[PDB]
Amino acid sequence: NTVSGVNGPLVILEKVKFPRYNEIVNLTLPDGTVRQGQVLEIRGDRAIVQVFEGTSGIDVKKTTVEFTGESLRIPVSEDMLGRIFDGSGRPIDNGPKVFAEDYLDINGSPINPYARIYPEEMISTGVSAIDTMNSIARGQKIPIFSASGLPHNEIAAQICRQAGLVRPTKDVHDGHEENFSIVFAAMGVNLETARFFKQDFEENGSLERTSLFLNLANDPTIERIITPRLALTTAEYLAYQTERHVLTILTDMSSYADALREVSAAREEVPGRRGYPGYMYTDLSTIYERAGRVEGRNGSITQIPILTMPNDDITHPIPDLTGYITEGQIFVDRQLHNKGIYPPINVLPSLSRLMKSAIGEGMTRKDHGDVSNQLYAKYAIGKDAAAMKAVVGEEALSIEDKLSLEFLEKFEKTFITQGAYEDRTVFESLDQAWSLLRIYPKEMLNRISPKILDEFY
Amino acid sequence: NTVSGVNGPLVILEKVKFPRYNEIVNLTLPDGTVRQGQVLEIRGDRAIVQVFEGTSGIDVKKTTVEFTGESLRIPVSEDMLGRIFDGSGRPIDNGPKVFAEDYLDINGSPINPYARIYPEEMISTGVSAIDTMNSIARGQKIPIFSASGLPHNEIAAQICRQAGLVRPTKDVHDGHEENFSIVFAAMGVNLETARFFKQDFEENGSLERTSLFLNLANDPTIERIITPRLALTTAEYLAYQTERHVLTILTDMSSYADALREVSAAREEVPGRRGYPGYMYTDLSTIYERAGRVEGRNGSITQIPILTMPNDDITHPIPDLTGYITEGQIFVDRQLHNKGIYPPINVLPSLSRLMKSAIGEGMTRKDHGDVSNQLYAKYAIGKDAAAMKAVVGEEALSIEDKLSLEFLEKFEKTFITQGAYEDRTVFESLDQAWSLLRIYPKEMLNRISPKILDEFY
Amino acid sequence: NTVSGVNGPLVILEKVKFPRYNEIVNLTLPDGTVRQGQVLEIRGDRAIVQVFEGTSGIDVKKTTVEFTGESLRIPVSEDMLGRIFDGSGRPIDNGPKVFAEDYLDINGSPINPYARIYPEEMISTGVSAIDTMNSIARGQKIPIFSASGLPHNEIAAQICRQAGLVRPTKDVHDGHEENFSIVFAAMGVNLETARFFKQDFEENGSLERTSLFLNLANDPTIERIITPRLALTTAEYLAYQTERHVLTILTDMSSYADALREVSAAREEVPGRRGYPGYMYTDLSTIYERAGRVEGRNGSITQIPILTMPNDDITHPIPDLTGYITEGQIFVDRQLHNKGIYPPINVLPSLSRLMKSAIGEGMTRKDHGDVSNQLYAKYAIGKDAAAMKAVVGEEALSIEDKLSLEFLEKFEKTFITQGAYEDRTVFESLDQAWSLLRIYPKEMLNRISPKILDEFY
Amino acid sequence: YGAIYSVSGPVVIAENMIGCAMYELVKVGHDNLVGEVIRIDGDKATIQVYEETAGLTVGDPVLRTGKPLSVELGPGLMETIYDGIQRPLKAIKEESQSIYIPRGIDTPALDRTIKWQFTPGKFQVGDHISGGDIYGSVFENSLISSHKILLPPRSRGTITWIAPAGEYTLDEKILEVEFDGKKSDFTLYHTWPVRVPRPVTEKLSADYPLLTGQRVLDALFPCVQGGTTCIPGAFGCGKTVISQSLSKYSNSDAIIYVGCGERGNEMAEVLMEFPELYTEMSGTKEPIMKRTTLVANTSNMPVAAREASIYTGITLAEYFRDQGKNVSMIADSSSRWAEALREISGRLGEMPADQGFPAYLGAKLASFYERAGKAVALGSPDRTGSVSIVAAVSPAGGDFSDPVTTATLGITQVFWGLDKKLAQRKHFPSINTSVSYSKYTNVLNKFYDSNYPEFPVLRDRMKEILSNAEELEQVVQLVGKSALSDSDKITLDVATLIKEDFLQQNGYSTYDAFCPIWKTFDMMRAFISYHDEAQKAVANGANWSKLADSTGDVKHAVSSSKFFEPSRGEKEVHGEFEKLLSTMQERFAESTD
Amino acid sequence: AFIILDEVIKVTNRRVNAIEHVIIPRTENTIAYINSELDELDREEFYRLKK
Repeated sequence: NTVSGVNGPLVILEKVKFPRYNEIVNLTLPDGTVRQGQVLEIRGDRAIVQVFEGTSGIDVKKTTVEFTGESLRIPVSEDMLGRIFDGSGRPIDNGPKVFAEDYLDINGSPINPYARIYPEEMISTGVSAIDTMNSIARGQKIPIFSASGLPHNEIAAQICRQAGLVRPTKDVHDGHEENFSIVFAAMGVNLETARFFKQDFEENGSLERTSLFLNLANDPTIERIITPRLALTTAEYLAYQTERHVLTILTDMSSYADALREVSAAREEVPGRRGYPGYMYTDLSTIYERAGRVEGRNGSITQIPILTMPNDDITHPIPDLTGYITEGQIFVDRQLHNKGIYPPINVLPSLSRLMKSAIGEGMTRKDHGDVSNQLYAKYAIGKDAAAMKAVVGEEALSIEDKLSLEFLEKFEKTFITQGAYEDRTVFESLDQAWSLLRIYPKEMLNRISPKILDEFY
Repeated sequence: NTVSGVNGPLVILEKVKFPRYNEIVNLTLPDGTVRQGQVLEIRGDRAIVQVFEGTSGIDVKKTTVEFTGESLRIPVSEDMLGRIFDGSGRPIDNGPKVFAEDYLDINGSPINPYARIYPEEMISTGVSAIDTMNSIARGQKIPIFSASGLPHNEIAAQICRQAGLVRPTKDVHDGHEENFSIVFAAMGVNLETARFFKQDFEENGSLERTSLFLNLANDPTIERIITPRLALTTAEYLAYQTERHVLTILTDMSSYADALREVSAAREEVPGRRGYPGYMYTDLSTIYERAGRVEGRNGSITQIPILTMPNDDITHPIPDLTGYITEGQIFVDRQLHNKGIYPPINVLPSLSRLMKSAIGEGMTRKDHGDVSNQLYAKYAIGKDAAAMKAVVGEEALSIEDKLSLEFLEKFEKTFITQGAYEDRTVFESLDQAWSLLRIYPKEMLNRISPKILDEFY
Repeated sequence: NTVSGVNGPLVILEKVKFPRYNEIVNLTLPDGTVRQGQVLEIRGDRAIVQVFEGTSGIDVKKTTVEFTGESLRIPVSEDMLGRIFDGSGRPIDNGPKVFAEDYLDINGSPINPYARIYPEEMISTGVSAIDTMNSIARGQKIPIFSASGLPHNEIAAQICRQAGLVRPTKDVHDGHEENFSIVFAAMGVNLETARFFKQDFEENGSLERTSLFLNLANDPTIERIITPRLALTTAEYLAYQTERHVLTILTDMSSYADALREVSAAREEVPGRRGYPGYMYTDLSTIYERAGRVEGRNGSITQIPILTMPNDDITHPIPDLTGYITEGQIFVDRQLHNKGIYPPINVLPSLSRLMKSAIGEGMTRKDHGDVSNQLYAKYAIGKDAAAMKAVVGEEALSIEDKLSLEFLEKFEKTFITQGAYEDRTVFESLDQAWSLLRIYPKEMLNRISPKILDEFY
Repeated sequence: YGAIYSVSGPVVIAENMIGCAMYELVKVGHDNLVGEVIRIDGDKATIQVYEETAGLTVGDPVLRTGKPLSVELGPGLMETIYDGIQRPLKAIKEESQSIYIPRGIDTPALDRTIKWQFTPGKFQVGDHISGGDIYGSVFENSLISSHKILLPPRSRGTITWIAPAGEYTLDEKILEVEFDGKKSDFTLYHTWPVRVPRPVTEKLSADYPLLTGQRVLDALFPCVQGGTTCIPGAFGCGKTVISQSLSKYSNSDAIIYVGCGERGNEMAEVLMEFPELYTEMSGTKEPIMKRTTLVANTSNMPVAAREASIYTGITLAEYFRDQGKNVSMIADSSSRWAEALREISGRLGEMPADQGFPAYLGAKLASFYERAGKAVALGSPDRTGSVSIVAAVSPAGGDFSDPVTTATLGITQVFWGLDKKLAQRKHFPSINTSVSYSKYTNVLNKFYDSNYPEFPVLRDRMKEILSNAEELEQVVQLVGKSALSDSDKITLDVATLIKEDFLQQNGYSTYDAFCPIWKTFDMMRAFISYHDEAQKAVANGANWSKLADSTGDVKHAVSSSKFFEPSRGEKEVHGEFEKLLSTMQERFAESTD
Repeated sequence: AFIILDEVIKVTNRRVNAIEHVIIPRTENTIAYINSELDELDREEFYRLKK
């Protein structure tokens, strides 16, 4: 029909009642430009659409509507790596075209087949603090919690690039037997960021390794929400049909959450805690549910979402929600970054509750998990002692505390300090970790089972 | 009188003008069960009812309604006592109707003479910590402020138990010369705790003297608020017609308060501060209305409400509005509880203003208000002396602060710490208080007349 | 036609579209009471009027309307000086009105000619503590930030009365030659407070030089928000047309902000933090647009608003936004009031943004900047010295602290403490500065050029 | 005429109402209940109903009375306890057997059956009269005739007939005015609408005090009649005690006691206290109660009444001000009144923008308060009247930076503090110097200088001690002191004394809270003198411990001098204090050497 | 005196550290977190009344 009105990202159509929910419609501007949207609400003889593309210039009887008569599905192909796409279901970059062999829905249940069997295969990042203290699995979800003084993009790229070199070393070990694929999606970040990422992937290896979805900040909030959904379709097909392990790097996850926030402000929808939607739980879930092993059980989708915290607080709604849902927490610290530690990952609150699922034992040691717990415990004591060193001085602290202050310093500067291309095998990391444990005496290492301490020291 | 719609438990009826405010309706369901409901609002060509038994079975054209023709009134008996009753009455709790002697309006429309007559003589609760510090007088409302993380239930139980054990000690004192009756109205309390209340009355042998109305937290919200209103009407019958001293315990005011919030989310009336009604105060005041001394001095109703602070602050709505109406407050203590004390209240936030003028003589002394004041002063300082020790050390502490520290402990574990079957005379309380208070010279004590302090030092 | 209804001070009249925006309409009641209103909003087939006169006792069927045909404008003359008016410009001097030479728009002003040549020349108030530490330039917006533990109003009479008597003392320095007028607006004033200002200006011989507008805390809000608007216009007519410096004193800004909160929800709009409008700013800015030097470059509208916070609350929107537009603020101390130093203003948290460029010449010295530095730094060390003394003793106090200890009491008792009719320009302030400073040696006075110092120590 | 469309709470909607005013008294229902149409939106009138609802049906007739809600001002107001629109409680108590007026039952504001003694004025047949003039008097009160029968404000004309002395009723006619034909018959009582303020000839300067009798009040800043005063409360800081004590000391000719939405036991208490308690000068017969008119509302009464309570009280205060009587308006607590506006805001279906309190709150809180003050009496005979409002204020948002407290501090001129934590240690009122201010100080202190006290000097010094003491106390806590300068200990020590003698008072021990304004001057005089000797002694040499110990005997006596009140003579400056002064100097010498 | 000064300095060095490191960030975190929750209750109400 024709546009009735427009109030923000919501468009009021006066139409007829034949449309179905999320059925595509195309808005024909008087310029003769077509932009796409999907109906968010349908009522009798009228619709509310949210348009992906644009949010202004929308007329009345000079404008027209046309129905596509297909509710939105993403055209998925398995020849997607190396190929350049834009976050809009097609490239607007003029990159190699998407093609379709299935079109798969982004609602969060197309044909979805996931974990009835939990991850047991270890996948390494080449970084000790990640791998040893928390571990990463063939379905693991780990949030990178970052800040406005940390460089989020440099760490994001760091984890991805080094996990591509380690992952074939692990294929030979028989941790794997199937392909590796990267799906990189950037949604609504700066130009400066976008360019940087592509440059990073090229240096380490190639861009044949990865598939790229690029979405620009100048493009709307409505576009931004569809951008990860496009990533999900890509990854699920690859795992399902061609038994490939898929690694998704989703940047920026915070970018996506602010978008949700905008479609409740310029909607009449009342928001929940701290101005973030009440139905914010469901929006976030959609990304995280579509993870784990994929049917055949040689395919998988593994997630590393990248969150930048704006206030850097742990009372902000985004970091909290994400944490309950995700299988691990990786906290990256501004204070380490300042001191000259790269990567500057603080493990004080990094925790996995699904620690068993995260570790490996058939392509990693059984001792891996036992040592990690002890290390974490001994790091924590070393932090309690650090605060006490400032207050009390060395004028009353105990013999035991002194060992813990030394351990803390040796631990930051050796374990967490690694070259920009220097990759550590998980077995070598144990040897490093054992050096860290070795200064404490056999009565301070009392919590650990006697069997392990007498065996390996 | 057919249903237009149902939104929530609230039902929109079409009917034509007839019903008066709070006129009962009978809901005829097509399953062959009649359920009762109250008109909350009467309007032009519709009335809106909220149903007391469930909300199930409401249809549009398969339901019919017929009018009771009668505004809500309580069927009252004085043989109601010695028996278990319920808001609507159930046969499975042995009490399917009171078998009325009189129908009295629950709004005290026949007559309601209260609050132009001043409180009479002191009454024993058997707890030293209440009785000295706060004056509980017949024909007064003094509330118990309670808190979460603490069994508030246990405090209510101690009051029920000690009620009727005090009354022969008083009969000799000349504090009593008329019957004692307990009216227990339970609403929204846990099911397990309801059963503990029932056992306490039987054990003491005070089952005879009490009537129970029990409203669960699965019984509808409008029904829930009406149950305490029923029990107070019953108290007015006994107090005024047959000259009983009534002690009515109304637990738990938090469940009443919650109910207020959930209703009016579908009327024209629309909640106040933080989603709690602005007219929450009006509700409260209807409960406080039927309490007080009675004209011509036939009997009294005394009321001890139990409030649970849900956030553990008294700056929250439930303590805040209630506290302005009430003549003082007795607020519990979180800290004592952890230690293990029972009853665990504290005296610093507890004050009754009308203490000096209210009380009798011949089992409560003249020195009663004097000694309370002194006991609080030494305790304020003791609490603070702990705080200065934490930060700096023994640096701002002195001979005066060091005494006060000793005071805070001896008082906490001797005065406040008692049994839950211990009956303590107001004469006993004062004797013990003076013994404790010997810790400072007569010249350091000037919060008391020098006349009084020599007699009783 | 008739009045359709009333809801609050909002009057809904059923009329076509006949009044233009801001057109005064006369509601004619037949009971000897004529009332005037302004259409606040005009909508289709209805208009919303808020009445200047009353708020209740309006008929909804016996009222008739007449259109004045004149949108709100202020009759401005200059024989207004030496006369007391109310909040709508009607005289409370009694006797015939003054009328106009112009009707000028109050809404934002019909020509707005305000500064793009920043403030030069010094304005004195008559108090050394304000002048030297917190210098005010012609057309510079420096308010007095006050609190409720002080009589904010008294301190305000004092600045007004003593201002423009400074201008003759300046004529002798030959810094001024132009006629000074003063505009006074009292908003939400008590009768007793109101009379206090009138009687004070009358003593000084400043009453002839000022016009006073009183809006009482009992008159409509709409009338009260208009009160500063009328005052800003009088000041502007005198600045522009007759090339005069006019100082306008706007007390109390909280009354005006409160009034806006009452009209926020009167309106069909939604407020911001803590219930205070998010478009509070827009309103405040209207005041501020009239503020500054007028084009002609020897006339100005200088503005001192007084804002009272409840207990120095900076959680409140009002000091945080108002403080942004303005260029510094003058903070008053309760601690000095309590000691009995009056005026009790403290010059250390107080600021003048541009202070070396907020003075002129021939009516200041160039030594002004150097002394502001010296005065400030020694008063701060003295504040530290008081606290120090108490811990260390006097038997262990430092020799520099002793000079600082004395400095603290003399700066307060000479510079800050002064009479209710004392007057000060920058030269007078400056002589008193050197006598406080004289006590410090030259080698402790090093923020000052060696030139100045050898002449004035 | 009108028809009830809906009953929603205690608030009633009625259709078919037009040409009505916005304060019209309306009769709602078939029981003829009192109600008031605040607003009308089209044909629908929202009515605040000042009786209960438990059986109001739709389709019942609503009849407008054709006039505003007004109050009746005249004879027999004294010695009666009223609700918030005025109904005589006593008549109801025997007859209905109730205290909260039930539906089906109504009574008019004053009694009809009581005859009064009428005495003629100064005016005679032919004389022009206008508003606030004295047309006669009725002898009421203990000590003076308090009821001046005044012609209502804004009414004028000529009196054709002044009736002679005798006894007459107050529904009976005794005056006729001619102005546009016969204007009307007048009775003893005359009518005025409560939502409308009374006019006055003019406002006047406050310079006359009121004897509050509270030592701490009289000491720290002036006590003012014509006043505007706030005292913070919080419900559990001795606040009720100091209010009833205050009603008994007040030395004003009339006192109007206003229950906003109180405890209900207290509305019993003030009633019982008044006929059997003696005033400060001591009245003749039923001292306090004869002088008192009582508006008593508990929380349990209708919120429509609680809303009205404060208005009834101020119109009574204002009538009396115009009579040329000095009046005390004692109101407790405004926050409960504010809570009443809030109860109505949610029920009508308004938009609050002040933490669940109405947007309208600020204009109503202010408008009401401006009616108090000292003023020149309305009318030709010329008299002086005053209304001093002593108002308690309390939290209501739970904060202290909640709207209720923000609006009240701005409009008030006088604030004397109170702290809850110190109050618990028992030292109420436990005044906070920092939140306290007075604007009245200068004119009031000039007045007191004329009256004999050297007050102003002490006052600054009382404040100065308490201020430095405060600061010193944070420094003892924070650093955790290892020493003090010998002077600072004196400051702290002299402040402790101030706490006992003034701040620690109990309003039911009248030996421990009563002093006339001069007695107060002498006690403070003694303290300020002690500080003055003590500062000099350290300066001339002597240790603090030497200063404290050698001063000794006189230090005990001044501490213990708070247990006294005039009872050694009708004299306000005693030998008790004059003797101490010379002995104190004698003590000083000892300390020094 | 010298031995007495040495004993006192140690108590004094401990306090200067103690205030900065512990107290000041504990006050900051508590005030800001409560401020943020308190304003939220107030804002949502306005939105619900408006809706």
